[PDB]
Amino acid sequence: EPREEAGALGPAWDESQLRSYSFPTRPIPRLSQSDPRAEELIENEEPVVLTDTNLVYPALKWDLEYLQENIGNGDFSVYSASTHKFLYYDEKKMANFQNFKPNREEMKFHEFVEKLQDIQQRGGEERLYLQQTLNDTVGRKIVMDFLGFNWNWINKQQGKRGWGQLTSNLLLIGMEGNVTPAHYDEQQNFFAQIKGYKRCILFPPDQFECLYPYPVHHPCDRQSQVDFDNPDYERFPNFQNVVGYETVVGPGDVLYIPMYWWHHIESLLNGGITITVNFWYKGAPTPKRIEYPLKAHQKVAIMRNIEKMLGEALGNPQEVGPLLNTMIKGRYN
Ligand SMILES: O=C(O)CNC(=O)c1c(O)n(C2CCCCC2)c(=O)n(C2CCCCC2)c1=O
Ligand SMILES: [Zn+2]
Repeated sequence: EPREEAGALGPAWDESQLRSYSFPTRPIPRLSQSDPRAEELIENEEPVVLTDTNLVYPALKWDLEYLQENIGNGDFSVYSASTHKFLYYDEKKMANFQNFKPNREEMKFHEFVEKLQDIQQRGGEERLYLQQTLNDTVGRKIVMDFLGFNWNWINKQQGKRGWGQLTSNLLLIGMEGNVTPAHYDEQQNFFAQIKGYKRCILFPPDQFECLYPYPVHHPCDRQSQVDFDNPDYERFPNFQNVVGYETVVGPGDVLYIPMYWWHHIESLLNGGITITVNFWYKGAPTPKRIEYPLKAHQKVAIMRNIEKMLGEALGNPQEVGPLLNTMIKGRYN
């Protein structure tokens, strides 16, 4: 259901810019910050798109030119990929899995604009994705925009939910067609879209069985093993039962991605560059009186801890698998 831009500017996007996948989805609600329904969705840790937060209102004028002029001289982490399917490799965990081979490159902002402009010409199949946490090295005008964010609203949300401290603000600038594969994060996230359009497909924590994350010690920890473009239903049979929550966010929209919810993010094809700012918050602390049965994301937390501990106990991540199979084979299956 593509939205109609004001001023009769025509459809902002059409379904031809969306990639096709095998699973069905239901839409994420697009609500107003003043709507109590959006307030309970955040309280019940369910996704919602807020359309009128003014959270990054001063940033809605950002583009490659404005940023290059005022972002300043600093190092920005840039990730390269030979195709649309990006993928992340925890550098620290590269040691555990020696066989795997991957990617990232540091550079000043103008260098990124040159590469993005260089690849613009030639129709190069390569794609890039800038992802850098905001720090003090940003120029004057960018700090003014940063201060112009709606801190009143988001800070009130932080207290209302008892969340932890704002861990970081992440600036994401991507090329059209970029795909962030399905993965889950362990912190609460307000996904503030600025430039371009991004299709966000979320899956609840209870669909862990359908998305098959890599081992915790694997560099791709928290990412799905399933190739959405070509699912291996033999290895990943329960992916045929996956059902996602879908939406397309545009400038001014804020998507709440609750902690441990999977998200598959893609910048629309032929939609130009996309710009996003994320607000990361440590989740609310675990209550003192645990209510059973546990939430799905609590069981995911338990599973993560077991794998982590067996890695230390056995003194080798590679032994975690064999010992877990020995434990269940013919005893719990
Ligand atoms: O694209 C968006 O709008 C939202 N993107 C994200 O939340 C990303 C993300 O959470 N992650 C990792 C976070 C830590 C745990 C493993 C996944 C990414 O690597 N990436 C990219 C993945 C490809 C390689 C560079 C980093 C994310 O985008
Ligand atoms: Zn994420």
